[PDB]
Amino acid sequence: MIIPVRCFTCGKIVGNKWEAYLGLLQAEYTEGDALDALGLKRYCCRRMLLAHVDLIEKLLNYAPLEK
Amino acid sequence: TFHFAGRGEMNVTLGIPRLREILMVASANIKTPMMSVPVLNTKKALKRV
Amino acid sequence: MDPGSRWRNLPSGPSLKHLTDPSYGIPREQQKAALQELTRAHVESFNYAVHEGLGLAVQAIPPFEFAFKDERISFTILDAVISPPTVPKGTICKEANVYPAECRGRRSTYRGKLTADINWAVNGISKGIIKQFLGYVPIMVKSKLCNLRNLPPQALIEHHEEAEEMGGYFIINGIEKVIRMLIMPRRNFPIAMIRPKWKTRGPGYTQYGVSMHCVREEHSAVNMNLHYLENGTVMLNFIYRKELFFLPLGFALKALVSFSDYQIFQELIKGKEDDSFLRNSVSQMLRIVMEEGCSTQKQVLNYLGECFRVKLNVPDWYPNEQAAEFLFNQCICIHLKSNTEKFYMLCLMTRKLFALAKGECMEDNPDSLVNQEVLTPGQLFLMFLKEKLEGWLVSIKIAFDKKAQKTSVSMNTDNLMRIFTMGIDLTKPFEYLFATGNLRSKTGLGLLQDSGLCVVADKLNFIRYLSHFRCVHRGADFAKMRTTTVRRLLPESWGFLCPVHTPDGEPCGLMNHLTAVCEVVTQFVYTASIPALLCNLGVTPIDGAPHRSYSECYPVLLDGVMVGWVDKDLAPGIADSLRHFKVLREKRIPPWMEVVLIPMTGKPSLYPGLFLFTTPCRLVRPVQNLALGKEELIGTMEQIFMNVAIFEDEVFAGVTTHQELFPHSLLSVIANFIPFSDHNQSPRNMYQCQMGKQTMGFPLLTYQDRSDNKLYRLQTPQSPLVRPSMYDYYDMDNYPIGTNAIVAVISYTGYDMEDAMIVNKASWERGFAHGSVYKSEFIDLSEKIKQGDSSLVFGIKPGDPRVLQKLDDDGLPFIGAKLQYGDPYYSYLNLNTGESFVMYYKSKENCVVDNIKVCSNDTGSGKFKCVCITMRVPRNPTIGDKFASRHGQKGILSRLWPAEDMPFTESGMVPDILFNPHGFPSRMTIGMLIESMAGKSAALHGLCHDATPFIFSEENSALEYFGEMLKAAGYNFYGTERLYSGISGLELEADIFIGVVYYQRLRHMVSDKFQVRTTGARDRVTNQPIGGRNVQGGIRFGEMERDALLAHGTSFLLHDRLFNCSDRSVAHVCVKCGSLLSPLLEKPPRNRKYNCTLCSRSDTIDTVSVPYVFRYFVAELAAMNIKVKLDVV
RNA sequence: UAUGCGCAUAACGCCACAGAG
DNA sequence: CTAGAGTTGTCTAATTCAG
DNA sequence: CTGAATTAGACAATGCTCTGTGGCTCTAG
Ligand SMILES: [Zn+2]
Ligand SMILES: [Zn+2]
Repeated sequence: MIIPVRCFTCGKIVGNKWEAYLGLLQAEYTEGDALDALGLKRYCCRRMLLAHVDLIEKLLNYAPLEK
Repeated sequence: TFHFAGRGEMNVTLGIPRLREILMVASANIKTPMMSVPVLNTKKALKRV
Repeated sequence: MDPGSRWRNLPSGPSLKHLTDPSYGIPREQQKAALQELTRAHVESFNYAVHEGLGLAVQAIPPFEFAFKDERISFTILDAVISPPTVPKGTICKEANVYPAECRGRRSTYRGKLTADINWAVNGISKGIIKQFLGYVPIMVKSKLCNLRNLPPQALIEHHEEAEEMGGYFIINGIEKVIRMLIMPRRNFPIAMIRPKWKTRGPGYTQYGVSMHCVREEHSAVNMNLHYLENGTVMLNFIYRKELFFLPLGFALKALVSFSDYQIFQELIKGKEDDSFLRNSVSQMLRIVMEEGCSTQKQVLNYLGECFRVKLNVPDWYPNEQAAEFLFNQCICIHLKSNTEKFYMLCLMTRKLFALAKGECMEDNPDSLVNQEVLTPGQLFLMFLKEKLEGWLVSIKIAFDKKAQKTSVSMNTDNLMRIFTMGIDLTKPFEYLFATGNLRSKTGLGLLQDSGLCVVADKLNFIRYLSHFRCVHRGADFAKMRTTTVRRLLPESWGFLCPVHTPDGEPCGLMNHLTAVCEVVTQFVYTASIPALLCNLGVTPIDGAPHRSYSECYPVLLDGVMVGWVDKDLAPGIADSLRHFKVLREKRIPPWMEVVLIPMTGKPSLYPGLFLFTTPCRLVRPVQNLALGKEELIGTMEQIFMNVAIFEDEVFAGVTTHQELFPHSLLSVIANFIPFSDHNQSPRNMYQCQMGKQTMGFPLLTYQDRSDNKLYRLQTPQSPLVRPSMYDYYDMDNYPIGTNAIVAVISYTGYDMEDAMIVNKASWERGFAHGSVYKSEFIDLSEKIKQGDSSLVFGIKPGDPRVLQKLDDDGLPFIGAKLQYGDPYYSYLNLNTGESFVMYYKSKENCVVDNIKVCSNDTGSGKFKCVCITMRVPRNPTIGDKFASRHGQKGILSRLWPAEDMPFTESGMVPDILFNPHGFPSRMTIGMLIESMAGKSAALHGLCHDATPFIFSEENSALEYFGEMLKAAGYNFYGTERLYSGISGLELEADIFIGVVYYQRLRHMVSDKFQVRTTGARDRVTNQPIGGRNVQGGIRFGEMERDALLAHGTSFLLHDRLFNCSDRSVAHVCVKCGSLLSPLLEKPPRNRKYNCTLCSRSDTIDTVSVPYVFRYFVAELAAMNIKVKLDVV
């Protein structure tokens, strides 16, 4: 839904790296290079951001007040 | 399980249907009746069998 | 490949770029057409049935005529329309249309409005037309009658529906209910079969007979059987209103046509000219009718109308000739509409019967998919609607009958047609079928099944929700029958039904699912040009001479119409020409035509003939015609005479005619979501299709708009790193159902043997697989709280100490609020009295209120008495919850193991799930090892790997590929790492296989399964505990437990379990006469003594200790005058 | 019989679907 | 305005045949 | 002029425990 605060396996803070990851991928990096530029060295950290499906932007199209 | 086992051999009823024939039904007419007699080692018996 | 092909946009590999795309979350301008074709059978069948099939069905209802005092009155239905769902009249709204979100949240039915233009006539002249309202029929969502039709995904977001929303369902009382596709026989095709139970049907009936399932434009269905009799005579079974009638064949064949007897003779011996037994048999059948004084067609019609008028119930002023025409229209080959075509099709069915009974053709297997097709929802809807329209006319006649018996003042009908209001209203009998599934018919609708026709289409996740629209059910009568032959996977369902996707247990092999490429023919076309096209080819007409012997010819059938005969040297040319025309779309041949040419082997093979099918409801699938280079839809019977190829290498010149689109097209939509499924054992793929549908996933996007009973939500789901390409074709990252887990396969803790599994405690304490379940309880003060006076409204009496700071001023909890046990749940006050009541929360689970929606009636005039509270229960993973991988490896969590005690790798990494390696040898899920190597490579390199089956051969192995990936990442080729011990500190001597496996959390939690009963409620008949954990009841100590505890020799332990802890009652017997029924207590003057009523002596009464069910037993035997005499010593 | 405080409220079957082992 | 496509496998009732 | 074996029909059985939801239980005359 929303980016997890910590990695599940080790407790590395990964929640502050989602917008940086999207800005690196829009700047035409490879996903492996974009995960290197964030310092995600263990693949436990690296699947937390690689495989994240961000359902909150789809879930906020139904935003109620529309005002 | 339906073992065909060739033509020259025989097959009988296996498993729970045969176990039900023995126990629950005690039937006068089972599906695979059979007899089994050894023959003698006499040469006259082997020329007669 | 091929332009305009529906499978040309299937991706070459899974991408992962849509998750991070800048246009993510912005709704598209158009719905993804991959998802809209999964429910296309449902929608298109309903679209036909409501627009065009309804006009054909009301043209098929005969003009209903009956008797007044003096003059015949004729009723006919000129037109019937179904209107889209709108608000009732007299309703003040800005929008007249009603949308499914209201009917889904208010728990109403999404109803259209059926109205008909009934015409009436007295004395043969039409006096006036009446537009008249009949009832409300349900509407399938996203039909041509739904109000969500033709809307873009932004407009579906505006109306609280899903973007990418397909609908094949009805909302019946707030519940999405789908009509699953039943297996019917192949329509309009003579199925020659052998059934020994037909021998017990007449005096000399054989086991041979030809069935026939005739449907007329998808609004009628009539089963009929020819039977073979040992003297070569054929009886004709036909069913009229669920009861069987047996007619000799000569009566039917002599009534249908005005032919001579010799001409009927030449049509029955037409293939087998020289078989003199058949010649004597059909001359005997023609002689049977001659012996009973029926020498013309008119005399046969007179005799048959005389014999069938009581069961048939025409008006008493029809002739007997017309009363027989009625049964030949309602009962005999109804797909034909001409009587000579009925004659020729019935002669073909008889010739196939003669070839079957003479051992010359073979039995059409009814269990093979060759001889089967599907029952679509529009067909069932339209058949039931035609039956209810006919019943409505009969109800109008009963209304005139009641007004002729009761109000017979002889008022003429001069627009006295408010008696239509006195007719039956078909809202409730129509909704009963869609609400229960039970079919209450007088015809039976040609089905062999009475129930289970509508099933709740629940939305546990999206993988389960797709499976209701792809399911093809064999029948409900077959689950009760203990035979293993309808449950076989037969090879004729290659590419049409999936081999793996079927349940386990009782519906295994019966509840089948379509493959991803398979599709149901739902289009309807005019086939008036096709027989003249065939006669432009070498097909001689059925009247003309075939210019060769009929024993060297093929019978031609076009949709159950026998067209003619083909010279067998021309018939492969005609079959190839028709396939050419079909795949090139040249001479208005439909692309869904089955051109079957069953060849003349000269051996007891299938009955030969050139069979041509264009009707709907058949299964059809795309292959590629290699001769033309274009994509062809081939059918189920057509497939068994084709040599398709799977791979490019398998194509041989002169052998293979066709080729599949892609080699994994034999599998379902759901079975194509299993990674590396050709490396797993096949029961482990059948288990994954089941438990992929039981997964706590991400069901939907509209949580506040959805009011359904339970709804399981995974909190942070992840896209799989290793998934097939069908996962991205169907955009399954809209609704992901799992999380990637660092799974290490190690025997470390003692708690993971025998299917159990270990989860890291610190991963669980971070967000791993956390969830929720949203329970929605719909509270109605009219329905439940029926005390009287009809004036209950939610509210509090102000100053009530039962609701202070715990319910709001409307007697209804706060939306942030928590609910423990015994908290006030809602309060309602009586307005005509003043007394306020409060209702308490009786569930044992602490929930948080999510939203409270308040509902009106359909008009906006309802009062504040319907409400729908939705509550969130947390449900994070505990000890005892069930997880699964994507390979059939289920497992209960045994232990939440600390992170300091978890084996850390040399990279500084613990696992978060430990897997025991003994789940591999007996189960042989090698694809889980490949998935872990592939997911580790996908994480390391930042990739997403393709796990589609059949893409790795033995030359280019999967383990070689993913080992080269891991070697390129600087890891081990074989997937193992140097783990250390978190308990010992020492490096473990073995070299432990670790990876990334995508786990699924199943909805089976121990919080819904534990129960404990100390004392409680008892059954009011037997005084034993009651059953259920929601009623807080007892568990059984049944018969086999009694047996196994007798085998221990523990007799006081049975006496405990089965007498002291169920029902230890104390009865009073008379010791003299031995009777429980005889003692009786004295009416008081104290004393309290008993008297035996029999012997009138108070001395002989003493207590024994019996079960209470023994007292119930002796009372129920006394009800049959059976005396139970006790020996009490 | 259960809950709540001797008192107040609630006191079930039959089908059909779905599921677990 | 009150109302009613199984499968064995034993037991019994019908069903034909000379004395 | 009646006991005789035979054959068709009737009938009784077909694993165990457990969890849910939903409709109907007297609508038709
Ligand atoms: Zn990490
Ligand atoms: Zn007595």
